[PDB]
Amino acid sequence: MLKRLQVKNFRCLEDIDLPLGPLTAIVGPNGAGKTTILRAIDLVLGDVWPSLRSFRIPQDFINFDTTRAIEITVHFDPPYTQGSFNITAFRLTCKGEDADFHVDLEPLDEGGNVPRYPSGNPLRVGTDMRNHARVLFLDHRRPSIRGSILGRLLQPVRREFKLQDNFKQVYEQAMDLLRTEQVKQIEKTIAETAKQMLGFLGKDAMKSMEIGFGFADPANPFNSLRLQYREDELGLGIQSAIVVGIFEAFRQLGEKIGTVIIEEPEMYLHPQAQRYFYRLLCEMADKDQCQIIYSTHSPIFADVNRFEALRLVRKDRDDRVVVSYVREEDKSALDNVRNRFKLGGRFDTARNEVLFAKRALLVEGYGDRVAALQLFNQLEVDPDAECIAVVDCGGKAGIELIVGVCKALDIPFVVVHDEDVWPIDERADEETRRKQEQENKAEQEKNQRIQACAGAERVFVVQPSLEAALGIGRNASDKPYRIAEILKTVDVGQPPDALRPFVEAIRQVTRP
Amino acid sequence: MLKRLQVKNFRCLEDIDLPLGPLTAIVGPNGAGKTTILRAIDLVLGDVWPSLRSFRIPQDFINFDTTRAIEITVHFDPPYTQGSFNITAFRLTCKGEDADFHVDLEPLDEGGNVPRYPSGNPLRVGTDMRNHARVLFLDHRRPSIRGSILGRLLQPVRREFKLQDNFKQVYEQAMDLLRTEQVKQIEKTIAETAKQMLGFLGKDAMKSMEIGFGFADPANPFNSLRLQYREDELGLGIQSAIVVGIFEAFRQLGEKIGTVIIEEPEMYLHPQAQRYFYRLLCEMADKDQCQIIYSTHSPIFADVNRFEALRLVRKDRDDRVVVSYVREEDKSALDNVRNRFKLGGRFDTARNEVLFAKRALLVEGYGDRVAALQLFNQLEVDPDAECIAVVDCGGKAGIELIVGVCKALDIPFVVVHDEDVWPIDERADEETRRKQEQENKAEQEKNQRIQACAGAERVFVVQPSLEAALGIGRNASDKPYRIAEILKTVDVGQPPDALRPFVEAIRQVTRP
Ligand SMILES: [Pt+2]
Ligand SMILES: [Pt+2]
Ligand SMILES: [Pt+2]
Ligand SMILES: [Pt+2]
Ligand SMILES: [Sm+3]
Ligand SMILES: [Sm+3]
Repeated sequence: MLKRLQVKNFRCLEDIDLPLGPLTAIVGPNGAGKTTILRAIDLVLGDVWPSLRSFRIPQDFINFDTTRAIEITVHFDPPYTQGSFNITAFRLTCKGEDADFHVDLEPLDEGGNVPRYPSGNPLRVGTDMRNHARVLFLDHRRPSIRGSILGRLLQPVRREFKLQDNFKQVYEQAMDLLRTEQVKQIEKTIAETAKQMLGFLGKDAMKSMEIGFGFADPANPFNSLRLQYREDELGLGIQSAIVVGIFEAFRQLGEKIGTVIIEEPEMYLHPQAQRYFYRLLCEMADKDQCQIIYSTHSPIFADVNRFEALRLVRKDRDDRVVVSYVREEDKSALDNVRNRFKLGGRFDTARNEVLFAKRALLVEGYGDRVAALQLFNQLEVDPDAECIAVVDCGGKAGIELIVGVCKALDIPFVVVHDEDVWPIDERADEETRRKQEQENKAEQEKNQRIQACAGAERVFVVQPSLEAALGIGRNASDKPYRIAEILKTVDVGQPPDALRPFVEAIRQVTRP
Repeated sequence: MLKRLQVKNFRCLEDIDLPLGPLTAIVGPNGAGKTTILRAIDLVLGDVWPSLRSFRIPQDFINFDTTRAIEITVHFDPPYTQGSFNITAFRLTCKGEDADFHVDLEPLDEGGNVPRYPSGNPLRVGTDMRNHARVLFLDHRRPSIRGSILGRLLQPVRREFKLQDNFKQVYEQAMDLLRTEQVKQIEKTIAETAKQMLGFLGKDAMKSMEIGFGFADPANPFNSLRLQYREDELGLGIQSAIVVGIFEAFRQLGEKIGTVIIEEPEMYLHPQAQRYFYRLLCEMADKDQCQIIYSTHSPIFADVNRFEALRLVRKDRDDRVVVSYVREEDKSALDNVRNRFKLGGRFDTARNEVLFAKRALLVEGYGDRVAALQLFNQLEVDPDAECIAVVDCGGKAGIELIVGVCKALDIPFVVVHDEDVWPIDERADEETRRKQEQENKAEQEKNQRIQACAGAERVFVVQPSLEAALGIGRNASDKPYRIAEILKTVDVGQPPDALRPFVEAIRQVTRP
């Protein structure tokens, strides 16, 4: 599998370095580098040998510069053994001094050096070596489909095939029904003309070449097989559905298929089908049957609970592309937080919207979101137009989790939550007093952990709780019409003292 | 045929407006707008219906702006009649206020307005209307080929086809040799999964859909036919040769095929094959059998004698794309100059290099070029590295022609030529004296015409001639070794007075 990508001076990617894992989910705004990361991988490892014909000069250089060298380095594991060399990466360079540019594909060892022979010449990247690490690229290709993707599916079929001779005779029999006299004269005009054009190259005989009409190589028929259907946004959805079916056949066939890159796996799938596809891709990645690298705009394919997969790509104040992800050092602390949330917590795909927003307001629960959005409306802010995600995190442990992801990804955020500490009723019985004390301490610990990960300047605490600030019963705590009519009597100008941290949280997350 | 293209705010094309003719040859440096012109036409008239899915937002807006509206207008002739409307152009707009963008395809009448019905609603662009003007786009697609290009070739074949029933039974017979038990289980997994993904859309039955393997629609087999060969730069050349063969079949079939756009018709063809292809494209355009619009880097496809075809595209001091061409007003004067050159003049493809250069030095003849290039070498300038074309124009009338094209195209240039006026030998006989006088006046007229079109500040005159300045005989006037050894004794520092206009011409064309 691919392990790491380095890109220098390629289109919008001035300098970038990101890890790659069994599932790599790449998110970020349009034009901010997302697709260019994928194209850089395809340049080195796609099915066209990297050469000067692979680049647009100067289109592919930063600023159309060309005094800078394009450099794409792809690292992988396990190493490729060539004789006495173990190669762990390829480095594709395109540079030049005007006006002769050139590209090199160099092999690199564990230590980042190009091995050389005792003769002193460097080791060059050969066919077997590059095909070692080749990737399937599913870009938006989506009444028929075909590609190296289906080809890889049929390669166990193409193997045990044993009726090649019979197929040739039936195939030719069918081609003869097509070869009208006019068809043959059209074919002869094409083939004779092409051969004359080729003759100018001087390479002869060359007269061994057959050029004609047909719809398959009868020797290797499974190389022209496609999926087809009878009968366009409808057509596009059908072709997306057939792709899901192809991947479902892979999973049942169990064969390892290596590295697949997908531009927007969601496209033209119903959300329910996107859920089915994502679950399928995750099973194959986790089972170690392939590696999936993709760009996505869908919160169904960008799961906050799988935070190791996340790469967030965007341009900084200076139009410099920057990639964010959970650092290795930090994975274990966030994983602990993910586990604490899984005890009693429930997962919610809607929370993944945090990954697509300019800014996030993190709240505990459904009632808090309803109240937040009504206050937005009273402050005359539309959170959808401002790309502010208001995220129901599923309680305090859930907030910790989303905070840790936002912190690791450099997503700006504000937290609001209740204090949930209550004075002890000195008249209650021993068990109630003791349990109140213990609950207060537990809540204080949860409040302190949120403060430690978010920072205090990003956290607003409603004392003792939003329910108490609103005067709202326990029954009605989540009824939107009840929350709305209470909040409609409040004055955003001077929100009550109890309610003040809630509306100030919304003012902070709104502040440009 | 397409008549005109207007592009506003699309990628690098801030504002541009160019005529389109039966042959349109688009030249200019890489990234300077050449290919973007072609892509803009394809957006409106390619085989994908223009919609919001056609654009990259913000990638396709100038500066990734999106506060500006993309506008592509394609004009054509003859008009399309829809009921009582005559449409002569389509206008594709993509704009929006964040964050909902949208695209409109509007029909336009003779006067540039969108017709509306008595109801007041505008006329919309329908299928038949847009297909009226659809273009074949041959982009770099180049062991098999296929596209709407071959499809258009076979459409007279697909017509008179009458063995559909027999073909179905032989075709299925061949598919049965492939359908192993494992193949059928793979196919059932694909089809059942795709149908389940489609079922989430709610559209039912939908159970009428057949999804399976195959290599043709047995009902319409000529829609899956391809050209193939046995067996990659060699492969790329073969596929280019097959394209030439397809166009040669078109010319023999005589059917009109409308508008074809080609990205770099030269690519992977031998120069001799490029000459064959260009001649073929010109016959079809002149015979009115199609319209060819292409970008090119080849002087074989960009003929200075066909100056009406030329469009030169480049970025000005400010990175603003500017297109140049011979204006309508000016065509008749340049055509007169082209005719005067055709009496006794000989054509030379090498002269087309003027169209690809940063600057051109225009000289009369072969001996003048040799001398120019040797002086470049003595001035320690490499004209190839500086993109200076030294152009042998074929005599003074030939210089007029190239000057007129360079002037119309805004190519910077310098002219050097001989005066060729000689004192009359008062001892000669009457006929020689009279002929000398008449030749002097003829030469003076030719010298004056060059001065009128080039401007005097761009013209250097060697008095009486370079041969006389060099002291070189008539025999040796064109022998490079003789010219070189004479020039090697000259001092670029203070070239003789007779030679001075020649070396000063070279210093001017070299001056940044
Ligand atoms: Pt980009
Ligand atoms: Pt891109
Ligand atoms: Pt461009
Ligand atoms: Pt481009
Ligand atoms: Sm609460
Ligand atoms: Sm001369």
